[PDB]
Amino acid sequence: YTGSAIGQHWMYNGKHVLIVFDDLSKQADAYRAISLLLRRPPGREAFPG
Amino acid sequence: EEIGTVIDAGDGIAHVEGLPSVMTQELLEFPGGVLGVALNLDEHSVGAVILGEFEKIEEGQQVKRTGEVLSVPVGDAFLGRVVNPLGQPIDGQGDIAAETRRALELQAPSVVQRQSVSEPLQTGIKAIDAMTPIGRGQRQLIIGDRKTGKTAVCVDTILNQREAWLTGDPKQQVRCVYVAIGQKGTTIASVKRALEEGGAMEYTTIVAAPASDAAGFKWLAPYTGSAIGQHWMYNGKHVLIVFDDLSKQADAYRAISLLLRRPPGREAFPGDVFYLHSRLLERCAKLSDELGGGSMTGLPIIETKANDISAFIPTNVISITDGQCFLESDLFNQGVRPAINVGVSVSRVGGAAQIKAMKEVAGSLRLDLSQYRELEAFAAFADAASKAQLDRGARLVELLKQPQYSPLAVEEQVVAIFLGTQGHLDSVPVEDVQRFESELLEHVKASHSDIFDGIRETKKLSEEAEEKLVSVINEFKKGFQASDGSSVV
Amino acid sequence: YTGSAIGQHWMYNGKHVLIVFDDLSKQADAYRAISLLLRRPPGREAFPG
Amino acid sequence: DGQCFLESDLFNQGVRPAINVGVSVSRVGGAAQIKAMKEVAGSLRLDLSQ
Amino acid sequence: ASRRRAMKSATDNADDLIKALTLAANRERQAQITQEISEIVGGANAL
Amino acid sequence: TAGRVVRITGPVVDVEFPRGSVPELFNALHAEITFGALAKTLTLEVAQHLGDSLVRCISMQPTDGLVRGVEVTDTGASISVPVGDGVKGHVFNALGDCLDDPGYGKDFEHWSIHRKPPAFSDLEPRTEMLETGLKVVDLLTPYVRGGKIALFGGAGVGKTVLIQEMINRIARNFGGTSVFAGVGERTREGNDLWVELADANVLKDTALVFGQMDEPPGTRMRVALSALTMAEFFRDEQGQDVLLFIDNIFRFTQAGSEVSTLLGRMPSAVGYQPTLADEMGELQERITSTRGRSITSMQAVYVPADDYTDPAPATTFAHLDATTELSRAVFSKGIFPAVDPLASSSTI
Amino acid sequence: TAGRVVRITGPVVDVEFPRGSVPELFNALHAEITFGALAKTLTLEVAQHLGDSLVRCISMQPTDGLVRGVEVTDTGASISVPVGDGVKGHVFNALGDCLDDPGYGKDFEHWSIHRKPPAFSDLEPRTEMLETGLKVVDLLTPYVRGGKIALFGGAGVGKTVLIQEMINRIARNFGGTSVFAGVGERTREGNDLWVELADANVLKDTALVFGQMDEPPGTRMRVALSALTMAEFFRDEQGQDVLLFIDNIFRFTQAGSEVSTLLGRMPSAVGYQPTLADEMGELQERITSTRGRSITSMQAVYVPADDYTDPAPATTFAHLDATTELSRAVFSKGIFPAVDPLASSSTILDPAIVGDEHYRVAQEVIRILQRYKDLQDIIAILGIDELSEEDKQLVNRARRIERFLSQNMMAAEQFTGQPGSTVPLKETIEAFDKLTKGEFDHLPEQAFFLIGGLDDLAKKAESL
Ligand SMILES: Nc1ncnc2c1ncn2[C@@H]1O[C@H](COP(=O)(O)OP(=O)(O)OP(=O)(O)O)[C@@H](O)[C@H]1O
Ligand SMILES: Nc1ncnc2c1ncn2[C@@H]1O[C@H](COP(=O)(O)OP(=O)(O)O)[C@@H](O)[C@H]1O
Ligand SMILES: [Mg+2]
Ligand SMILES: [Mg+2]
Repeated sequence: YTGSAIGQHWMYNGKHVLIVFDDLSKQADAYRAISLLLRRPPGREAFPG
Repeated sequence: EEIGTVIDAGDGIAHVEGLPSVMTQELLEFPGGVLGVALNLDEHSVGAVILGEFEKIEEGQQVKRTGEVLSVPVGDAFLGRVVNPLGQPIDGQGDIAAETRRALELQAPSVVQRQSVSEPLQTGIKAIDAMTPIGRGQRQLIIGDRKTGKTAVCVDTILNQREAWLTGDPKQQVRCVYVAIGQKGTTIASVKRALEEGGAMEYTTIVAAPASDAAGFKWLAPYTGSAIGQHWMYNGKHVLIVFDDLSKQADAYRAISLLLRRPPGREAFPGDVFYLHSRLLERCAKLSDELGGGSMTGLPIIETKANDISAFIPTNVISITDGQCFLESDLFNQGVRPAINVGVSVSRVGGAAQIKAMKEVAGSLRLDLSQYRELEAFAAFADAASKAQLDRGARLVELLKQPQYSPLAVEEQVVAIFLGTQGHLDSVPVEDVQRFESELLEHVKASHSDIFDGIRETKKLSEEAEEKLVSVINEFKKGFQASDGSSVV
Repeated sequence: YTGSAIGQHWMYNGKHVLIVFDDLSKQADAYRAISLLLRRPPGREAFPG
Repeated sequence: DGQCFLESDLFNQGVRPAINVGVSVSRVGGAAQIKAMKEVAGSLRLDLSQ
Repeated sequence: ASRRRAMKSATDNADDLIKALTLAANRERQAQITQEISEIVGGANAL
Repeated sequence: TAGRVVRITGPVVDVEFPRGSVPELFNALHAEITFGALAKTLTLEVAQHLGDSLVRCISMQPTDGLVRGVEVTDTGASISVPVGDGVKGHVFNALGDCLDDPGYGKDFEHWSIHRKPPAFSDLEPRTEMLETGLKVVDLLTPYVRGGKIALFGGAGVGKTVLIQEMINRIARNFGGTSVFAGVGERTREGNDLWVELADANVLKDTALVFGQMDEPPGTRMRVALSALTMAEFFRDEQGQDVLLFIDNIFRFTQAGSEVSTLLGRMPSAVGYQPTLADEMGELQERITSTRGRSITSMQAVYVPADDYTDPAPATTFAHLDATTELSRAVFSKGIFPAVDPLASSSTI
Repeated sequence: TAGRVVRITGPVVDVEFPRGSVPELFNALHAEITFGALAKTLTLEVAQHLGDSLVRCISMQPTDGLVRGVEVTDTGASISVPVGDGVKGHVFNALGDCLDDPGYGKDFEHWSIHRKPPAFSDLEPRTEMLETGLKVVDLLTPYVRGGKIALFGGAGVGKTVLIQEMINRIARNFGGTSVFAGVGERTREGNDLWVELADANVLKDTALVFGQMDEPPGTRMRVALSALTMAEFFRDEQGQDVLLFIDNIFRFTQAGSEVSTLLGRMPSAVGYQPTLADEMGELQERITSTRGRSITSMQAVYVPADDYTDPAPATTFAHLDATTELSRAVFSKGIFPAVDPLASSSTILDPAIVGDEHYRVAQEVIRILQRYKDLQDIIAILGIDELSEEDKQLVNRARRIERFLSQNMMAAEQFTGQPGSTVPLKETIEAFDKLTKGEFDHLPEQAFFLIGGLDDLAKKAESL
């Protein structure tokens, strides 16, 4: 989120930006953990709603 | 005066407070004209599942009781009518006046009240009567996959009873009941039109449950489908009932159980499915002479995915039922319209009720068919005797092909069976067989029609009649010509 | 456990012992059943912690 | 500290002990055995596995 | 010629075996998915 | 006469109402966010009664910036969409707002989207073969009036050409119209399609509705419902045949399952909602043929990893009537109208 | 003195009692249904305690039409079964009253149905060679006189025909009293058995108890106990040989699972209940023969969905001493007995008891079958050409042995209309020795198919 927020300021000024995300699976795992820690109905593979 | 109120209004489940004096499975009235059934009680509330449409009901509504157990109206005016599972006329054809009521949950007759089956039930499909004999009061199973042509078999079996109905003898008259669960309305309209075409619509009652309705109707369809036949049982008549598909109502029951917060078993199926399927398939019985007699022959249909016979529901149904018939889609794609696999299809109870002439006109065709199958399997990569055997097997296999509808009676069925089994049509090319097998019959209907009279009366073939028909066909094959066919001479 | 206790008692006096167990799966299943009858959360593949 | 594996296939095959040398080991090894057995036997398990 | 015929027969024998194995694998995967989802939902709502 | 917000967890929202004023199911409500720079209005629909004047509802747009204890009003009627003869040649969203020109269509006539399929008596026990000028499809896989036709295998072989071909053919030969609905749409693809259609001079006699891929669940069903509402309004009052283009039938079911999981009901085999069959049956039986008019339809499907035994394709195939396959070799051979005759079959 | 019904959720009912009158953990209670259409009198069995003078119970009749607040009364003792000499020759249900004459048997002496198993001291192993005129059973898995035998099957695999065959083979020459039980079957076979034993002149000796699949699950857990009480009485006092037939224990397990789920208890695995093994052992430990008393039992079990790994058949498998298994593949092959040699075993198969003649022949046969099963995959993928000469001949004689192992049935006259046969053991031993040595190489395979004795095989050899 903060990476895209940084990029968007330049992208709204007629300038070209390239953004790379090193990984996204760990992001999903972190979200799943933070959801499971509180009350969230789990779907497939205990993933949140 | 015993009035209650809804406390919570779930999606498919409602909870009612008050109303102390209420029976189990009693019918409840709602202000919108919809009805519910209560299945779970408590010192504080009563649960219920809503039938039909439920978007009308909501919290704070008034509820009144009807003071009657789950029951369906029943009478003799239902003949030639179309109705929903509850019992209201779905069509605008008019209103119905019943004669009495029937409870849905009634125990089956015990072992002492039963009786052996000895009366054959004819069907127009000649490919199964000679292959797998059926008798009334005996259950049979039709299992297959999508787009194999089984509703056609059902409607042909329904249509075949025209002569029996026109005979007028109450011991011979057979009623029919048809149900449809989760089907498209176009198919229902088409089958109703087809039945109307054959003039058999008057002695048939159809219960319709479309695919766009709630789960309650899909759950309740078979009970009200069989209740009418159960009522006609104890008056001495004979009843036939067809279940369009049992898988859909099983899925509906799974859905309602999951909505009711019940722990699941295999693939979310609860362990109660066997109980209900056993109830449905055990309601049928062959009564004894003391009660008066009758029959509840049922023909449920089950669909499978990729020929999965080792699944859960198919194995349960196979265990419950008596026999089964298998339809192979690979054979269906080859143009063989009556595609029934003789390999696994079999009946145990059948054979005693079969006509003796029918039993002796077909000389063990099963071994011939299996021999032809193994012979072609061997000859796939590759003997005069084997050549003759495979030619005879090909002729016999091609003989069983039948067009849509046209349910044949017993006389022409046994005549064709004699023609094939004896060894005729050996010189006749296969391509011209079909029409031949028709035209000769028509001539027999015109000249020497007395032959059918002997079969109607004594139900056996005599020497004089058989030699007369042999001479007749010997004097007919020279009168028929084909592009590549000539008389054997 | 009783066989283990007897073996220990014969151990501490300087003798030598040999103990044979019929089966451990049956007692594991018995433990699972008794734990599950008590209101305790189930574990992985129904086997409690 | 050691495992012995018996498979029904070998028992059916005709080997009465019905034990496979592939996945049967012993932590202690030659230390337990008497010395004469140690020199006589050698590394027969590895030869059998090979 | 015999080698040609035999090899063709071998290919026509292998293909349907592949199909059957694929069907078995698919049904096994579905059964596994159902098993773990049932186990996790039961453990979750057992509280 | 006005409610309040009790719980704001996730997209779902719980609302409290005074006695005797609780709205029924499938009813619309409005709540406005006025805090911060990100100010907007949200629409909610009643999803379930919890008792004691509590109602659980699902939001339509993200619930960020909402505050507890805010005031909420109820429309009193279900979701409404404007219809008419002037709605074509304009892009619309699920809620009926006109993206091309805000404020458009405010003076039109509005209809609801929750509608009942026709009665049993009105069904016609007949099968009429729909004919067109294409000799490619007539000889092998004839079409059926009022039926469903399956189409899959786009792969950039020119299926947009087929879509515009159908549009112009129904415009000329039969004097019909066309409605296009997108369930999960990439913005660039939708913009490119709009530009191409504008260049082709066929925006007139064609209505368009889009549902963006990046959207809270709830729109992915209502887009199809609104498209069907417009299609049936065209069929009935105008008495002229229409053709409906619906793509992306697959993740419609995924959106439904997502909503079901969010509500908290127990899942079913292979992680699906326990009421998928009823919803798909309602959607399929929405279209039919009556009074001599009909609605044909073409749908795009995506199999879950070639497992035809999966519940979603198995449920879907219970209603299709014909299958069309797009091949990537016939057009490489030079045959511009690309089909796979061997892989395509029809029940007619 | 009298209780109140507090909640009815189906077969299970919860009832409250005044202080000091709570009943025991096993007991019987009565209640009535006053509706006109379905007036009945129903019996409740107490199941468990809940505190606050409240007890949860099950029912033996459908609960339709029952209303809250009705009155219930306590009998004070567990349910009873009319037991005694002369009850043979009649059919009964779980409760005990005769089907034909309602008043019959009311005056007899009554026992209980809950009884502890016998003490460990009286237990005594026994090994006797029971003989039946079948090739597969005699050669592979011989039976025992005082043991328990089981028949594992799938769906539509022909197990019922095997039960008819066994009753025809054994019940004819037996001098003792037999007893048959039915758990969750269909009444067609009940009527068939009744009429078939009517003219066999044996019905006078045997008593029947019937519990079918149309009844609620509560009644599907008690008929086994009733039959066991009958057998216990006939064994303990009269000192006669006792034979017991039991079908579909799996139905009893399913009923237990359903009632457990209704009671409310966390499921164990694959949708089952805790303590299934405890109930299974509690039932199965009462069918035992002491050193001075004898009893034999044959049971049938159904494998769900052809899964041999399921807990329900797995738990029961280690309580037998001679098991036989049926497979779908052999059924499709056309072998009607359809018994798989490689998944059936007997405890008494050893040189000490059977002798040195049988052992080597059996070992050679099983080795040949195992080798054929190992090579079948390469056989399927390519063919028989790739193998060596010795493996080719091994495969040939393995096919010959497999085809020969089928035998013409005795109760198939309804279907085949070809009279069956019975074979003495020595003829089978000599024939199988000759087959293993391979003296029938030139004979065609088709001859080795439902032939019985080797003399009939020789006769059929020239028939081709
Ligand atoms: N004996 C027959 N002669 C000619 N055509 C036949 C015959 N049997 C079936 N067909 C054709 O095959 C198709 C059968 O469709 P049908 O509705 O019976 O399918 P099904 O296998 O019962 O499945 P479903 O219930 O899904 O429709 C039709 O196109 C019908 O014309
Ligand atoms: N030896 C045999 N001869 C002829 N038919 C047989 C034989 N064994 C089995 N069958 C066939 O198998 C069927 C037996 O079904 P069965 O497995 O007893 O059903 P269930 O498992 O429900 O008891 C019968 O219909 C019969 O036709
Ligand atoms: Mg059909
Ligand atoms: Mg059987």
